[PDB]
Amino acid sequence: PATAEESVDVITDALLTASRLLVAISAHSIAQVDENITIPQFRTLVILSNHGPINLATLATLLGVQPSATGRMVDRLVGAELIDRLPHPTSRRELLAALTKRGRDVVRQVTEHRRTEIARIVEQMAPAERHGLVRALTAFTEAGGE
Amino acid sequence: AEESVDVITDALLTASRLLVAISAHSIAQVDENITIPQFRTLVILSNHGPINLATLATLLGVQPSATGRMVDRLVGAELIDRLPHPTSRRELLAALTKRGRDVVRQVTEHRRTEIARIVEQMAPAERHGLVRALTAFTEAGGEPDAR
Repeated sequence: PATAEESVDVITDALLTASRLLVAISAHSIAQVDENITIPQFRTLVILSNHGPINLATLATLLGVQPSATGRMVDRLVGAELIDRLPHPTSRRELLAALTKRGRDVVRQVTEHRRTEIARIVEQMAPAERHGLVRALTAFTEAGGE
Repeated sequence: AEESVDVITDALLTASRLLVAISAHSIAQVDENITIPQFRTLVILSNHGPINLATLATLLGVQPSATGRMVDRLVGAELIDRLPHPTSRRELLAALTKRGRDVVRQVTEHRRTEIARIVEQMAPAERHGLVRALTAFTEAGGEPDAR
């Protein structure tokens, strides 16, 4: 019970602090695996894990980046041996990007750190709060973007 | 069986995707070059004041060698000053620079603007029981209020 109602402002403030705790969790996870990797780099890695081999055009669209800056960065990650480039089945031109075994290990290690840290925090919460938290973040995800 | 945990944790990896992307975007929009661990370092510094490397690394949950390296970088980028230890020591303290504080403030204000825009879109009917749950999350996680 009950609450309520809750104003935008108090909901936003609570979500803001929650967002800092999730960044803390991510920072811990990313740094443990790769202390140098950037935001757009890791996002690229996750995209490829989630969608599998895709052309640079498609990658760029999902990244929200210009195709030109995507090529440069893909190349860096190729040099870090996290991404391979593959011929299309079969276009000219393109050209598809996919994770190396290494790229895959990066994404899965970061996830495993995140879930261990989350689990640790969740153990400290009452079962009813845990459930309420899933509800709260799901509702937020539903509302926008959406 | 139980427990699981765990099932909740999994539901949470999925449920938190958006907030995380919004957070990551907000950092990236102020400085293109700052990593997420780097940004967390700055937030810890605004919350904890000047602290030494051992304390920073522990609060970050990152290995000290790597922590030391990312403080060096942030020093190079004028976001962090190294200060003398108040008592004895030997070890130098790390603290925010004015520009450092602006970065933290800017990223925070921009993320808040995106969050509230999305909160305006939740039906008034469903605006119940949200704060309680979120607050329990941050208390359990030890995260200070944003504010």
